[PDB]
Amino acid sequence: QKAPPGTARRKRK
Amino acid sequence: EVNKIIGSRTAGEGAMEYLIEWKDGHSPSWVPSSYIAADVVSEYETPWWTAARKADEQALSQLLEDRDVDAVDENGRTALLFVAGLGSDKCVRLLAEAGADLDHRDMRGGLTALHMAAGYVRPEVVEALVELGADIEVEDERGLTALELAREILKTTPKGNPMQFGRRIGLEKVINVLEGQVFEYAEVDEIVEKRGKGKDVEYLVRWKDGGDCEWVKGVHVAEDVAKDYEDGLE
Repeated sequence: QKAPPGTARRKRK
Repeated sequence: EVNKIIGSRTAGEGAMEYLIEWKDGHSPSWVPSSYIAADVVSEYETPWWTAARKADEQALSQLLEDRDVDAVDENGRTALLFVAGLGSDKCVRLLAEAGADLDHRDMRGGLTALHMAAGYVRPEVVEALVELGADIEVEDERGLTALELAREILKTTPKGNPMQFGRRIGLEKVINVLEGQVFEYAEVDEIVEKRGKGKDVEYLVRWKDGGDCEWVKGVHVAEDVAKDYEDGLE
């Protein structure tokens, strides 16, 4: 479950 | 006097009215449930609750020409809550089509259809529930969103055989469908600070689009921008 290139996980707002 | 029922309609609050047709002959008129015979009401609703509790789509298709879909049962469950817990994405899509209240709440436990699809482990259903625009945030009596629920149960699924397996898959598919709703993967402008050590490294993150910086676990970041950081370090 790897994070896309140049991004990071956050909550939706 | 009274011939047959031909329609329902939510009046007041969880109170019902039925559209009656007449043998004395006159134009069909609305009338409170509290005001009409037991069986005659029962005879209009039973074909309905049977259909649902067995997710009969065809039937449901017909029993809708003029019917209030969000009729409740004893525990405040609408038709939808049933077809959901049974795992009928096809039904659910149909009653959605009928304007059912996706965000409806029962009165034994306080649940929504997504708490059913969750608890009963129906992924393809949830898939659809969210597709059609349900609100994942809705808590219940236990304070649980639907997701926190899938999290909790999977805590306690067995690990025995391929029977106990399709269960674990199920909860994951749901728990991930749901996550892919709470959580976005937004792009990073810059990574300002480093905390934690080794693998449990937590990075402080600056967003391209705006707003605060925030500690993302080193897992929940990209291997390409985490490197770009510890290189600037050297």
